[PDB]
Amino acid sequence: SIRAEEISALIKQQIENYESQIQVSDVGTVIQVGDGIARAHGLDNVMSGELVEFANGVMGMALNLEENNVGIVILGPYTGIKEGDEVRRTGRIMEVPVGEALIGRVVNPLGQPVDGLGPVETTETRPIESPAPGVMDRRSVHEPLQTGIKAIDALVPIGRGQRELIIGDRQTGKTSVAIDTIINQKDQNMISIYVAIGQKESTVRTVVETLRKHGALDYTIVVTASASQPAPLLFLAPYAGVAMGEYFMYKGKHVLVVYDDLSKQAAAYRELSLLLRRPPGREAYPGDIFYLHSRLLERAAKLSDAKGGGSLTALPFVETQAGDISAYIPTNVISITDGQIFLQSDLFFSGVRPAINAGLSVSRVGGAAQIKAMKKVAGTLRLDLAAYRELEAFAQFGSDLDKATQAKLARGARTVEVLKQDLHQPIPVEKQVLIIYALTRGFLDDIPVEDVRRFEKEFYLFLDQNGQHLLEHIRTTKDLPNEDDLNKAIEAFKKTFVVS
Amino acid sequence: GDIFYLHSRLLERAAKLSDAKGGGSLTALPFVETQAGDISAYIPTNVISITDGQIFLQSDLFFSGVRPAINAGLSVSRVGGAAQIKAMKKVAGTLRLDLAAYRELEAFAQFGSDLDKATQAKLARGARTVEVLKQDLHQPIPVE
Amino acid sequence: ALDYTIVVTASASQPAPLLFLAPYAGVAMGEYFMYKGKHVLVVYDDLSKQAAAYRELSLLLRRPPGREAYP
Amino acid sequence: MTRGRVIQVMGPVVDVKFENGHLPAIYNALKIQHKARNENEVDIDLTLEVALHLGDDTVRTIAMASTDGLIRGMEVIDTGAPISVPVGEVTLGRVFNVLGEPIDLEGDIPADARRDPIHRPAPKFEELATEVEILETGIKVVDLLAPYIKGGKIGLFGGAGVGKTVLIQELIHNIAQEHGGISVFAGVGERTREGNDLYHEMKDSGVISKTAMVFGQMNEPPGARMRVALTGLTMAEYFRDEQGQDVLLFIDNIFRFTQAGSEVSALLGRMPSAVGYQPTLATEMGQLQERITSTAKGSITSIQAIYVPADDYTDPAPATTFSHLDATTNLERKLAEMGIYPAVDPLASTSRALAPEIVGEEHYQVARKVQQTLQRYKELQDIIAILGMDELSDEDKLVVHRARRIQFFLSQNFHVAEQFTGQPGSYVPVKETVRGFKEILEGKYDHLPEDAFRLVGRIEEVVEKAKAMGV
Amino acid sequence: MTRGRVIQVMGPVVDVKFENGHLPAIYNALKIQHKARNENEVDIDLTLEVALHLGDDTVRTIAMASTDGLIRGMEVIDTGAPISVPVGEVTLGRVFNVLGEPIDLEGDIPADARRDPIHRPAPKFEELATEVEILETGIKVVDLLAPYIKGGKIGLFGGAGVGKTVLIQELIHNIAQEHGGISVFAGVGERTREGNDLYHEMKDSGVISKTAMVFGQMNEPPGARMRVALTGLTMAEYFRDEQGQDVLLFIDNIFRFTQAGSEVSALLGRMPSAVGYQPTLATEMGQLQERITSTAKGSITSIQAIYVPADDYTDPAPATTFSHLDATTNLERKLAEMGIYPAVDPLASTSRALAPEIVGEEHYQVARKVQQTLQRYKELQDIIAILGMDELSDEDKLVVHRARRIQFFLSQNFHVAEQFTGQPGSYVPVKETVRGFKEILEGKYDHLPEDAFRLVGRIEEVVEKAKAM
Amino acid sequence: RPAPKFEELATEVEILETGIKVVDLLAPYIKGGKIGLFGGAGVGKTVLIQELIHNIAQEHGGISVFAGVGERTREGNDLYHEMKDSGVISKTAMVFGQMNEPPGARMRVALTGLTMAE
Amino acid sequence: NQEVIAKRYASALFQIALEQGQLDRIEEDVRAVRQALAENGEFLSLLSYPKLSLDQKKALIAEAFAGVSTPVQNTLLLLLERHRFGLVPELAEQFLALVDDARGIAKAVAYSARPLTDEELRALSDVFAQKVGKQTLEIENIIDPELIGGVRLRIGNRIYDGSVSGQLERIRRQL
Ligand SMILES: Nc1ncnc2c1ncn2[C@@H]1O[C@H](COP(=O)(O)OP(=O)(O)OP(=O)(O)O)[C@@H](O)[C@H]1O
Ligand SMILES: Nc1ncnc2c1ncn2[C@@H]1O[C@H](COP(=O)(O)OP(=O)(O)O)[C@@H](O)[C@H]1O
Ligand SMILES: [Mg+2]
Ligand SMILES: [Mg+2]
Repeated sequence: SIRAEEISALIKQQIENYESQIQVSDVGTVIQVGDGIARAHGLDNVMSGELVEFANGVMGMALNLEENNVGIVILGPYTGIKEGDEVRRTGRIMEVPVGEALIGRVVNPLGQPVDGLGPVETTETRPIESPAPGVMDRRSVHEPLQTGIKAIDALVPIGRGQRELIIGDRQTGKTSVAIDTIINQKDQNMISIYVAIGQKESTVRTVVETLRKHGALDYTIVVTASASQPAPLLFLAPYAGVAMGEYFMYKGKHVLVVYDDLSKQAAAYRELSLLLRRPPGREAYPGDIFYLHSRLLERAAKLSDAKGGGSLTALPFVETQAGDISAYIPTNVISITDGQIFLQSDLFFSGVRPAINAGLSVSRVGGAAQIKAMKKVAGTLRLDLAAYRELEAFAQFGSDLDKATQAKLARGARTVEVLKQDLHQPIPVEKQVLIIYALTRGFLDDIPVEDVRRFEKEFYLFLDQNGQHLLEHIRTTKDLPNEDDLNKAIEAFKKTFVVS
Repeated sequence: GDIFYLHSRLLERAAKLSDAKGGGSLTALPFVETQAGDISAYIPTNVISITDGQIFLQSDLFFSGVRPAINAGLSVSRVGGAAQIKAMKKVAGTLRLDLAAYRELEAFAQFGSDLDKATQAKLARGARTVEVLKQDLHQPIPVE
Repeated sequence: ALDYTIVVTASASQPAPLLFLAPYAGVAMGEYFMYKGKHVLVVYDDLSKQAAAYRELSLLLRRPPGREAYP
Repeated sequence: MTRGRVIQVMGPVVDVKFENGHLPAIYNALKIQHKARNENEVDIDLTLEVALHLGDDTVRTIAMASTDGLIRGMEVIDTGAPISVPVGEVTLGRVFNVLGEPIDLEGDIPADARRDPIHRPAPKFEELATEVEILETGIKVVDLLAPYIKGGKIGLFGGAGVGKTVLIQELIHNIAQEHGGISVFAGVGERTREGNDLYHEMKDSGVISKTAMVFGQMNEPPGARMRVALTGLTMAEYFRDEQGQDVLLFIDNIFRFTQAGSEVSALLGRMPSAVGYQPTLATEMGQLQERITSTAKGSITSIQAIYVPADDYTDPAPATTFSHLDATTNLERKLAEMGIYPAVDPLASTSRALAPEIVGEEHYQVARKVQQTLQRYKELQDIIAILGMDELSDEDKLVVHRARRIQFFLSQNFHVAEQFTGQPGSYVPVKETVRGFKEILEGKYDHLPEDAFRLVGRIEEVVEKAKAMGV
Repeated sequence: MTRGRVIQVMGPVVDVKFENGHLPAIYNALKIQHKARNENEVDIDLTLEVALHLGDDTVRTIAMASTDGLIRGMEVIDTGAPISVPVGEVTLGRVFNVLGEPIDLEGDIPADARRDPIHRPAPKFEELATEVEILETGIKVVDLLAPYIKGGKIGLFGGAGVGKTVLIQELIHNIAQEHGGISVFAGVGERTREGNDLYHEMKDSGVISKTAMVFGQMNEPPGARMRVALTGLTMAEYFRDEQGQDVLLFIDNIFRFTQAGSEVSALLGRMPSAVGYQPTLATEMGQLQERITSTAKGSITSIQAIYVPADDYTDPAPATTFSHLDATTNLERKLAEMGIYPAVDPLASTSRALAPEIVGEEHYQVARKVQQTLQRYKELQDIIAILGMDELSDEDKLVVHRARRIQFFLSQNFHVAEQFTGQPGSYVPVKETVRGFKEILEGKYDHLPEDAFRLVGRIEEVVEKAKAM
Repeated sequence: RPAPKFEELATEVEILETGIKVVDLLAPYIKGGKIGLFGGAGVGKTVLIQELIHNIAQEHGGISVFAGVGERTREGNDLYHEMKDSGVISKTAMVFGQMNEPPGARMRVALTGLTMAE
Repeated sequence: NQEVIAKRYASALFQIALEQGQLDRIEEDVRAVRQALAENGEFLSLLSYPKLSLDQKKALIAEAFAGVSTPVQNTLLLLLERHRFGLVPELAEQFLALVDDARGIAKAVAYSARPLTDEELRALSDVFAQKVGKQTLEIENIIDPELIGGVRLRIGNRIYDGSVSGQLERIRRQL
């Protein structure tokens, strides 16, 4: 039953001046160090959640303000912190430097520049833990978040302000879907933020380079917490991403924040809680592993018009194990978000990329977010895929009745060939509308399966030089053009297209 | 540690005293609620190893129409025979025999070969035993 | 066979340290003949009993237990 | 004139030390109002409630908001009572916080209003009322196989993303307008989005001015997510005690009550129980759950969504709340993945009100015959999985042929799910779903395709949808 | 002064107390050297790694050897740095343990050699490589179907009897031949007789004069086996940073690394997380495998055998390694018994690199067509079994007659197998193997017999083996 | 007391002849060995126990000892009245510490029956 | 666990007594306090009583220990506030154990059958003080007659048995 503050020289300096009054200090000395978690006697004017600075220069967050010691969590490399180092308190509660001058930089969860392009001149700080927008602070999601992926923008559409989980196994294309929906925001007024949690530094470097190639760093901010970084920096990367997005949200700008593998944050918080000897629960995650992600993702709102109208749309990622959507962390994050995009593994092995299982991918709030043309076009798209998948699940061989022989199977094969994309090439929404129109109305029933991709590739170049009236109509009025002219345009391309 | 001792300390108190002590008895009926029908849980295997037999109630037999839901194949009595009257004993013997026979022969009747008459008579007998052993709610029957 | 074999016994009625020290006594009796140049065959009947007795020793000495309380 | 210092601050949990003989009590509210003397301090307006006594004049508390900013040695003002909540018909048409304060931006409740404490003992045995009457909902699984009791507690067990918020919103859409008595929606620990959609639906559908709303949604620290169910409950207890009024009380995710208890219980000095839950898991949800009762003065009919973590119905937080509920509807992930909405397991769902002296003999035997055919098909699942349909002995083929129709006809299109799919939704009376299931079991609809029965209100619409398919 | 004093000894865990303000930092090394002053005491040379700080001026350490003989009160010397391991040219050809001491009987490294610390932060975001370059191994089935990356992590799922060590020796030979790249082997917790077998095979091969080995084998305490991959990796980092060259780094059975850290954490008294793993599973694996990257000056690529406990890929010890893997090369026994060397399974070996942006368009189309023809031929096995070889069709008979040529062409003559079969062996570049599989898939080399395609380097010299027969 | 030592034991395996044909043929009993009965009720476990006691005390002159360690006071009383009825009781010594007793008594009942047999 | 927590307090009081330079006035006072608290045991039950406030207990110590030294009084008033007044005699005994290492004196116990004269006691004290390294050595004799005409000396934890150990080693080496 030993208490940690029972240190011999410390007891000696306590019976230095017991009854004689001693003015209390705002510095403290470390008692214990280990596993990125320290304790310090002293610091009685510290407050809960304050940034404290070690003599090394490493920051720290004071979690537990116990009776004679302060439980400090070391935010950085802790191998230079010894017992006896003095801890100095700053006076701020978990602030990251946030500004307009942070756009295009790659930072750690404490707002320090990691890419090595010099300092970041910001004048304003934002707290990491802050209350979410309340029930009267919000507004219903009505603005489209255009990803440029046809399967997302048609089947599971994202609104500006909703939280949609992107879920799937390892090597199923979650990061590519993120970088595609970040590269597509170049024309829009979206400020993207990519938060990489527990990834390899090599892949984060290639991610940042493919963002720099497509001009995406004019609006995106990369918050990097590596796999080699300690769990206190992994735990704070999404909160730093949200705190950097809220500056632009509460000024009226629209922010997209992407969390690559929140399962890594949950595992690092399991680490940070078990090293604090908090008793674990199901799958050894702590009791507040739900509250870990709910304090994060409920802070992503569509604000009302009384508060400026800004929005934080969040795309968190959860990595399953063998396609298990009924695990503990996937079902914790499903019941926080407004939908899921289930990137299935064997559809990714068979070649369907993006490999969206459209049966299990739902968008709750989306559907009021489609652009009034994608509604008309995709409402007859979704059931073709649904019927096609659950009848190719059994009808592999044997002759079938002519409806279920061709008008289901061949139409579904044309849907699958329509919805495939190559990565880092986002399609604008009007060309998605016209291709899925030419699919669903029946203009791809003549063209064989192997030519749908080249039909789409040449049809886009056809549209860019002839159908500017169609594309400008879908830009301005957001509705489908009059179907006589549009059928005339598609038949005018089918007269030109050379079938192979 | 003493959760078995918790249940056994009260379930041993239910006794039948001898004629020197007055002859008065105390029979007990403890209940244990399983979780998705795992007999192999901790508190069920502590209470099963104290009581003098058990009556397994199953939802598979509750929704197939057999109310009361007794799995009489797995349900054990550890007195049994010394409890019953002579008239119940004489006929409960052959009822247990042909209900066990029907529980064995029903295994080979869900698909396939459409068994011969020599045990189809036993299956019809056993279906009539199952239909006899049903009751309503709060209608107890005397022994006669 | 008792012209060339040695039998080392830690039966179940002995305490857990003798059960723990039986196989190390086996190799310590075999390595003499090994470094003199002979060829030795040492047979450890039920090392799981030895692992369970070391589990008992580590638990009664208040050491932090791992999986199945093996230290 | 007795105040107390702060000794320890441990996340949600604060230690407070008073003078000798002036400890408040358990469950009293403690206030902190600090004024940020210098630039190294933060303004604090924080309320604490007492959970324990520890000896040496110390008090183990649970905070109701975020403790980020508390300094050791900060003074605490005692109140001398639990968290008192403004109550009455002032609460009708307003949205509230955990502390009783209004959040709906329409003004503040005056200080001279009547305030009831959150914590009180349960209603006694002599006061309760046990008359069983059926609440008609218009949902075919609920009306046929697990009827709801007008004045008893009701559960909506589901996993994550399986359909219980849609089911609770359609029960509001089918019940709360025509109810003729006070509603209380206390949302415990669900999406703050769904507190906004639901409030604007109450505004434009004109339900509100009879509904009091209490939101302690999932952004709140767990001290708020515990006591939110109790402040919504004391708002409803005013009506059924003082006014004798029939009360609806919808609680969304009463699981989050026990989860928020589990988050604080490690820091309260308690040992962990099995599965990481607090030791008092059965009595913290017995002191809440025995105050939602229908007494002799008035009746509370309460429908409670209950989350089931990791789709594990054997978890101790859903398993110890089956013993509190009169009617349950156990949603299943498999039925939602087959497209059967509501995803109600027809066999795991039970009720006190499915008995012939209450529900009628025709209703009762049609419900039992439906359960019998679905259980026989559930026994045939393995043979159908491995060997296929071709081995079954011409009565089992008929049982499968009827049970596909039954488990698809239990699915229904909702008014809430009009925004999902465009299909306008249906309300089905009890006698018509009894007649439709009797006509399915008679064999009157064996010639129709089995996909003609999905998402259909009544069986004339089965006939219409099968004609539109082209049979 | 930095002299210490032992307080507690309990298994490997040793508590050492210094004076105030003279504490050692975490991960430092502590030399305990004791000459026994009487017949009671025992001579001790023993190194400790600082792991925690307990307060009361004490320090909890984990041990690198056996703690038998440690007396409460004996002197401990603080090194002032973590475990310093010799690097340079003096490590090539030498077998080392975790402390950087030579296991061999060849000699000792002098004290004036360069020794660099064992624990180092990973190379920063500023210093990495922006692009993804290909690592050209000269094996055809590797360079065509599961290509490697400079700075990659590759998984071997072979086991014994499939020629895992033959691939290891040939990758060392080919990279040190063509790329000028030193290799480093690191056997994290492996059988000692198999370590000696591997050393004698690499001595007979002649590959060793270019590699360096580290064996902290199974007999050593868990504090040794947790730090063995780090002292193979510190030897690789000298040739990455100071020399600037493409270095291999073989970690045999990295599951031994994960469970060595697990039992270290169980000895240290931490609460175990999911599946018995140390709470710090993903961050210990990250502190290993984020130093295996390609920087601007050189690279370290890594080939890592993976245990796959109770053969599920969802156990946390395979799952936190598979999130760092860039490629897998499955070795199958039925391809070694067929006569195809190497025994790389062509359909189960996958790669993240095999994509047209990284590798190229022609390589990608040829590789995917090879996988399609071998998949069709693997489907046709039961049809050949029940219908016989004839009467299938013309098309799938052409598929079998094409795909068996492709399947036997995937075998090479290694430089390693020259002392076994007498054939000189070949390094096949990636452009010539893409051209060779393209010319096979066109049908240009269809008329040649299939035993000319076995054990042949490239496509220009299958004509001579068809000419000799 | 400690177990008997290494040189005090018997060097050969001898067979405890029971007189029961299933036991004598298909599962013989070591004279000095440890046997397992796996039976519930209705299988005549008490009748098998009684004929073991009767045949051993008839043909070998061997006393038996029943040590009932924490099992069902009702079955213990049934077994004692069947000892009295069979008349083989005058051969056995009975020790009962049942489920109703604290676990110290259930710990030491097997050892006090053992020190009565020794 | 109690003895090491007593050792921490005793080492802190030892460091402040060595730093303040008032070592004898601390040592004799802690010896008197240890004797007074070993005399009566009801004082701990008086100070463990909950209805007495902490100021009343502090005034009770300040009245009852009014003559003690100031660092000792500060140490005991810190011990009271930590609920560690049940740990004070062990830390007093370990403080007197640790102060004799500063004085260099060791305490030895000699079991002799006959009471030895003071000259031989001083001779063995000087001899084993030169052997063990002490400046002087304190010898405590006993009147236990079980030894066979000899004396056995205990230097801390290392003993010098030469009275019946001769016959014991003789009957051990004979068999
Ligand atoms: N639409 C696409 N077309 C072609 N290739 C694609 C497409 N989408 C993704 N890929 C490829 O799939 C590979 C893996 O995808 P990605 O790494 O984004 O998935 P991930 O879940 O992030 O993997 P990990 O979690 O292991 O990092 C990438 O190399 C990428 O090139
Ligand atoms: N009656 C229904 N008809 C169609 N879809 C439904 C129905 N009920 C639920 N769903 C779908 O199932 C999901 C259930 O989500 P919801 O019930 O709101 O979350 P939770 O169950 O976690 O509270 C919704 O996304 C909705 O798309
Ligand atoms: Mg990714
Ligand atoms: Mg919900």
